[PDB]
Amino acid sequence: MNIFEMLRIDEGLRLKIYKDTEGYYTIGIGHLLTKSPSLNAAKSELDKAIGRNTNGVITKDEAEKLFNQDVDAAVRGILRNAKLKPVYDSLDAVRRAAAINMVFQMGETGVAGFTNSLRMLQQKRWDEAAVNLAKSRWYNQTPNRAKRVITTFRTGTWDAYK
Ligand SMILES: [Cl-]
Ligand SMILES: [Cl-]
Ligand SMILES: [Kr]
Ligand SMILES: [Kr]
Repeated sequence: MNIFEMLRIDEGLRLKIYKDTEGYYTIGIGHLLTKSPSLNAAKSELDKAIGRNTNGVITKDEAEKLFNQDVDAAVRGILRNAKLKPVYDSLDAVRRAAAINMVFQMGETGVAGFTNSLRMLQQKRWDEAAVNLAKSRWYNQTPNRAKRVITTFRTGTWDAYK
């Protein structure tokens, strides 16, 4: 397993615009198009992202390309965030994948707000962090996914994903 497979499991793959868990226009492997309620808006951003007139539909290859860019950007965002970087650099490879997952889902900003959880992770107090991480909107809104990522920081293995 790795970050790509992990996220492909959590996000799914849809080739037509769809609404995510928050009701936002998305396509592909969890590629958020816009927070606006306008479908036209969404179509416009899609076309812009892909470079053609898509008419709200994309190919598998195009979804994968957006996915690669999105992972890449998620990593670079962590490395660029003064609050995130130190934590991320202190983690083992498995746990780093979990941190990327969170960033991809809620943004760097969003993650950067888990102050207490971050320090616990940095200190390697796994169970404690796991408990603190679940005390969140994130966890109450998408509990199964949250549980998978949480177990991953807890154990440092991919068990949640097998
Ligand atoms: Cl884009
Ligand atoms: Cl979920
Ligand atoms: Kr992180
Ligand atoms: Kr976190």
